[PDB]
Amino acid sequence: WGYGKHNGPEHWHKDFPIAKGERQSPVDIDTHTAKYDPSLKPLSVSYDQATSLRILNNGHAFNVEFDDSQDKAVLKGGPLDGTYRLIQFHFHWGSLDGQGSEHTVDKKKYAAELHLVHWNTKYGDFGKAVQQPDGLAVLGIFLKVGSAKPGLQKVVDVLDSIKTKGKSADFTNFDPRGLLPESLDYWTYPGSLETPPLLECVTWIVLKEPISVSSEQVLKFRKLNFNGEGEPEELMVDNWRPAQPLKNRQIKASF
Ligand SMILES: [Zn+2]
Repeated sequence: WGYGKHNGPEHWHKDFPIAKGERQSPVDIDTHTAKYDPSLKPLSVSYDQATSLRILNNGHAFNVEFDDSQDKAVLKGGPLDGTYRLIQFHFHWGSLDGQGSEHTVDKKKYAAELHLVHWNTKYGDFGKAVQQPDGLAVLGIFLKVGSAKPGLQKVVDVLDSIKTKGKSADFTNFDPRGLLPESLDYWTYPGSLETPPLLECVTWIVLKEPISVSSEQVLKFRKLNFNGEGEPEELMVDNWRPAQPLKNRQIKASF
């Protein structure tokens, strides 16, 4: 599976039949249809004690990994029940500034999209969590092109070392707090993993407020390779999945 003509999202259902399931992600967030839900509590992000370990190129994106052996970086509150630990964060971006985001707002597409992956500690590990309806919590953040993002530069400066599939680099002391918008206003709905195996185990939390990154920041992303070292170069671009059918589900707003 990949993001090309022959192995793109339109092909994933052949190996992962859930691809045409009832709670697939991403989706288009229709802001006039979204329901303001007064019973929605504020989001609770505790990342001051976060421990990053490494960054890797898995062939479809780059993952910044965190030590999830203790409740060091967690998300709670909002529409969530219990504590969710931060495991990794990654992005989805386009070939141009005009596309890249997975989720869309009133059909508007952003340059990229930041996903912070968290798992429900009631289930013991990530592996067990992907087997549950409430096993994951993904915090989605939109990126627009404008001014540079100080907090993202450390990520950008190490991409050169993990250019090809399989590469990894020690990456400690990185604070995720540098990637959050000022407002924590969000939209929430029940969905799924955006990549195979596309398990319908996610509680999506998409922030209203996007973060801005400079054109040169985003440019560095576009220089990665899908392919492994010593293979024809396939730039890592357009690694985003098209919006899926809402199918009855309801998107609620904390605002
Ligand atoms: Zn993602």
